[PDB]
Amino acid sequence: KTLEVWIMPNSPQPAEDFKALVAPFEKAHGVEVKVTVLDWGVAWTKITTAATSGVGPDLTQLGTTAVGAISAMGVLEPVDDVLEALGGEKAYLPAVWRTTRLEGARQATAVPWFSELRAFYYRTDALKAAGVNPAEMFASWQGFEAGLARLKASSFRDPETKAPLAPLCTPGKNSWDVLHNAAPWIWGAGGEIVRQAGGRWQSALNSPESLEGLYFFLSLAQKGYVPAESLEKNTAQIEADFQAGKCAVFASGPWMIQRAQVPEAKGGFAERTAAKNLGVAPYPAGPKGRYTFFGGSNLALFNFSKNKPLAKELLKYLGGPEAQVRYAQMTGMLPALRSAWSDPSFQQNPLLRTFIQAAQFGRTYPSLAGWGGVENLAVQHLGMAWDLVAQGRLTREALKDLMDKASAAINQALR
Ligand SMILES: O=S([O-])[O-]
Ligand SMILES: O=S([O-])[O-]
Ligand SMILES: [Cl-]
Ligand SMILES: [Cl-]
Repeated sequence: KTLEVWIMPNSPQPAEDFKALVAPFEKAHGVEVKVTVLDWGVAWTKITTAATSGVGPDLTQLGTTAVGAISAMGVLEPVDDVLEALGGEKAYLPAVWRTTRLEGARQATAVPWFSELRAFYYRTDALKAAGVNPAEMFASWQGFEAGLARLKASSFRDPETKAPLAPLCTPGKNSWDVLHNAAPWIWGAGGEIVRQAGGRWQSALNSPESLEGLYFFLSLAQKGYVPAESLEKNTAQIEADFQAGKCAVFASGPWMIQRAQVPEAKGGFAERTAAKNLGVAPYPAGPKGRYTFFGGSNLALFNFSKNKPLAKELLKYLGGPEAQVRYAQMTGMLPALRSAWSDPSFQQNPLLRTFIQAAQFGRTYPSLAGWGGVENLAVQHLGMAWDLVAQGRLTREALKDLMDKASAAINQALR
């Protein structure tokens, strides 16, 4: 008669939004869904305890990069049946399909719920003033850097700040998404964070391709295109700087589009020049291709659940077309179910349609049991690289030294 579901704070009123989302399910099945909101401050420790103790909810949200770790503990129920009901492998972007299982596992243990992806917002007024065309600027890395150089040389001033814009704003090391900000550049160069050989995983952060991508990105902040102050800040703070009219180009997710429609008084930026002059482009095509970072969250069923049939019916509901569109809107994310990308909620909005175009270039990390150690050691060393950038002292040699140190530590952790 009750299901217990743990979620993270994905929407502006996390428990109210989720309860509204599931109310039709509760009526149809005659059950009550009891939702607990795990603040991002405590979510991972609460989930880990549940997994280690065998005490916890029926379903939990999992970030896509946590699926391998929790699956490897052997505490998750298989959900092949739910995914086949939703259309199988072909119903999902392959990057999203990768997140349904521990890498190499025969069975699915997570149901895709919603996708985070990143694309560049830009100031359509600033690019027009600079004589930069977005089609050309985001067609290649060379065009990207050439567009920032035009934006740096431009005399354009924001009509409210009365100041020139930073060509590019990005966090450096002081953000939750350090690796995710770097990943499209690693991938575009032809690199990857880890590689498999003999079924054993090792770091590839020190490969020649990975180093080219990392240097291309980090060095933009050494060339005058990113303000030093940006490197102190997290993504949320850089989003505020863009809203305030201080940045011509910056990467974020689809939630900024809804923020642009909402008054400043209610936490949005509708009144600001940036909201009235807003563009989106995908990450620019690199040497070996165009990639869009995918993250977001899935749902999993603990094998100590007393209510596995009803929990699987809720997975099918949350994973399915109607709830996919409703919850994508609530969270400012993209549906995990790829069919939902053609819904008018995305297609009627030009900026959301650009996110849909970016989405087909999606790529994610391998679903490793040891992923958190990989990311943590990657980000420590990328941090030290960002510290050299802030001093104008990041050389190609210094970057290679730091990624060799990271690779040695990663390979030890993976063994
Ligand atoms: O380059 S503009 O025409 O998209
Ligand atoms: O590419 S060098 O100018 O950092
Ligand atoms: Cl992928
Ligand atoms: Cl990778």
